Amino acid sequence: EDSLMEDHLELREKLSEDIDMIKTSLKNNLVCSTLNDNEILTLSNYMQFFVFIKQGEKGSYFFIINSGKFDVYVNDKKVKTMGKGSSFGEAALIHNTQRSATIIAETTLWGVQRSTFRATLKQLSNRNFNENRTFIDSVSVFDMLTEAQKNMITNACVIQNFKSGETIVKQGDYGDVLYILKEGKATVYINDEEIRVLEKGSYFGERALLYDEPRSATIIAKEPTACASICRKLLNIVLGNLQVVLFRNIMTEALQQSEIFKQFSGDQLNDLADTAIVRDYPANYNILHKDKVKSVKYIIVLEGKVELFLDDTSIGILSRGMSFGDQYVLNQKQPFKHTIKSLEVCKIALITETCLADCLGNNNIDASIDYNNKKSIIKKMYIFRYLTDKQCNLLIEAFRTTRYEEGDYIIQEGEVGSRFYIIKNGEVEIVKNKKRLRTLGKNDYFGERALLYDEPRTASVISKVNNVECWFVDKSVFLQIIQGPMLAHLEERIKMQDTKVEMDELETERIIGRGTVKLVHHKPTKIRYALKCVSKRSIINLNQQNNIKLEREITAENDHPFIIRLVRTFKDSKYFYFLTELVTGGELYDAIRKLGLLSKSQAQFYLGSIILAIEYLHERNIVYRDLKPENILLDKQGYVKLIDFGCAKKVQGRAYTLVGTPHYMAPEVILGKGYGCTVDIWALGICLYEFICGPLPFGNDEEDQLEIFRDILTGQLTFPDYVTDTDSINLMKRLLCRLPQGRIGCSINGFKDIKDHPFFSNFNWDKLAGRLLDPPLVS
Ligand SMILES: O=C(c1nccs1)N1CC[C@@H](Nc2nccc(-n3cc(C4CC4)nc3-c3ccccc3)n2)C1
Repeated sequence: EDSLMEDHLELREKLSEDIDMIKTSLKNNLVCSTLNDNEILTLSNYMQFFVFIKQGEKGSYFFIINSGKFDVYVNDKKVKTMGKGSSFGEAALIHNTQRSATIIAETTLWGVQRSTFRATLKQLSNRNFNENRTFIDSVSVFDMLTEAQKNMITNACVIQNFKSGETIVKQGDYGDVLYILKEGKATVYINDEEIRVLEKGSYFGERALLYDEPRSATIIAKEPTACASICRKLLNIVLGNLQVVLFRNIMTEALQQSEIFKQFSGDQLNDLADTAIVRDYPANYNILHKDKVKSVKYIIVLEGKVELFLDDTSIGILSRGMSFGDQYVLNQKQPFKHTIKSLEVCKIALITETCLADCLGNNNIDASIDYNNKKSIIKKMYIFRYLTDKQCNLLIEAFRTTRYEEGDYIIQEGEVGSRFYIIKNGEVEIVKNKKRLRTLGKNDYFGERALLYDEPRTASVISKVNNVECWFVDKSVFLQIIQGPMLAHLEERIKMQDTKVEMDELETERIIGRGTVKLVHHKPTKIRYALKCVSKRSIINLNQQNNIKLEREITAENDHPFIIRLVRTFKDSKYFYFLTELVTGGELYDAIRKLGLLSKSQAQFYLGSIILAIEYLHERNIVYRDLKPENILLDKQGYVKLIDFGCAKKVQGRAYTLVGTPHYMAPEVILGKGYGCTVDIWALGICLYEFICGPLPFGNDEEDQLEIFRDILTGQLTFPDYVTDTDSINLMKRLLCRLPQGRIGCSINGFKDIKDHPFFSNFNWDKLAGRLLDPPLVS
């Protein structure tokens, strides 16, 4: 294919003229029409020369015609002549393409292969991101940004290049842009006077991100100069407001270092930060003084420095992010004994009694600590995690205390249990058929199966020591709080995932998909499963050895109600096997077939379901990459399951490989300058459009993969005349924002912006995950 093409090569030193004409062709090209004159040049210099071209076979080469004329016979008969300036095999730069059609020559080509093309974009992109990220770490204003936030604003960087003698900023102008010099040298002028010279790693415009004031200097490139630039406009979309995020981060970091506020939820600490009174004080100023302090119980320093005293005795100096008042937060009726005096102009966060009660959900701090440390534990457990907040709150207040002494059988192997236990204090031994399995301690849990099943306990639980306290809830209370569908779900899920299964215990009933997916019965238990069989030989032959390892890893650790649950894997001489739950509600496509165009409530249900599944994967740094209705089943209750984890990757910085279904692939995948979890939120938009409008919004009626990609890249997004709902159109437009930086869901707040969109105003996210909503369709 390409082997033939290499014969035609010749080493031709590109003159000034040639680095011009190649620049034109690529600038007027689907994939290259948004690359800097720096990247177009780097690509331009990688172009091989060819003396002398294609047929109908697999091809990797993109050509820019130099010298002669080239006839393009489309169906084995002349279609059109092409001459100096023209290009062809555009598709080759995207993906391994079945060629457009044969192209003989009449009477020089510039050339490059896909592998070399994608690799150059990759190396350029990674190099540029890593440089910008290191530079952002040298800008002190961004110090209190989280790692995640720093990576987000790195994407916001725009490269700018400046000819010698070209103004970067003018004194008096109202710029909202910060510049970091990547290469070259600028002169700083103030009132037309030469002050100093900026160099590589220099930066200015910090104030321009925070205030709306005029430039204090004119800065002019002395030699050719490249800058990284952040605009306040883009920073605001990505972060919301820089100063607010910095002060919130300072406060939440401090609360996470406190031995009192440590043990509280991430939501509660964000409430405290967001609700805290923030005040400026002058220098050498008494802020808090002994008896004369009222409702203030805790302070965090945001700026400057204060000195803590107890009567006359200096205890220490608090600077940024340091805090005081644990004993006052614990004992809010005890008198304030300490003094706090500013050592300089400072900014302090004050947390009051009212702020503590409003955020920690109780007048009584020790009740709040007790509530949360019970909540933390069950919230990490599958069976409690997806209960509504009402159901959760009922379960937590149902917990009572009991005590045990060294050697006491808390549970006895063989007995019918009714109780779930959490360890308040002490250590217990778990013993199954006389063999110690493990020791459990403070905050560990046991016995949960008694909630779902009337069965013999499988192990004893024996108190290891005296003075052992457990919280307990009886199943009668759990069974009152829970409702039919969720209980059926848990009873079905836990039984089938914990059954020990051997290959000899399985028989096949029918083939489901075709390697092959079989419907299998476990003979001893009569439980049904799906079994995916992948050919060992087929995997070795497609160098997919590393990829199947990574599929098992991802499929294994998935534990979400709206994602397929793996039971275990098998292997023999010929196959790898996946044993999963059997999903029996058919395909999502069966549902939209029967239903037609979805109403707002049916669309809310299916998109919202998918959003919760995708949010779960992103939280564990997985990008799904193949989101489409085809890849979603329904269970017997009408709730969804994501099934196909072939395209899924753990995210190690930036991904670059082209994977997925062309109609659903995000522009940033196609353009090859790198992508992350964002691509799944683009696909979310393609899915919603299908749901409401009916057809796909891009390349709906196109056979040619290339014309699909063009429509995704440049096509006008329109709606049919029967789609008028402002909130539906707005959510779809924002999801199909081509630039991932300004796409909805893709900023600091993540999926919160999608969940809180007006499209979902009447939509109960708790009731969805809790299986309390009526689905669009059942069975
Ligand atoms: O609705 C039904 C049925 N109704 C009554 C009896 S069976 N089915 C829908 C598809 C089948 N259920 C199912 N459950 C889980 C996974 C799979 N499944 C299907 C596919 C097709 C090939 C793409 N792939 C899987 C699968 C199975 C195991 C691991 C990974 C994926 N199928 C049966």
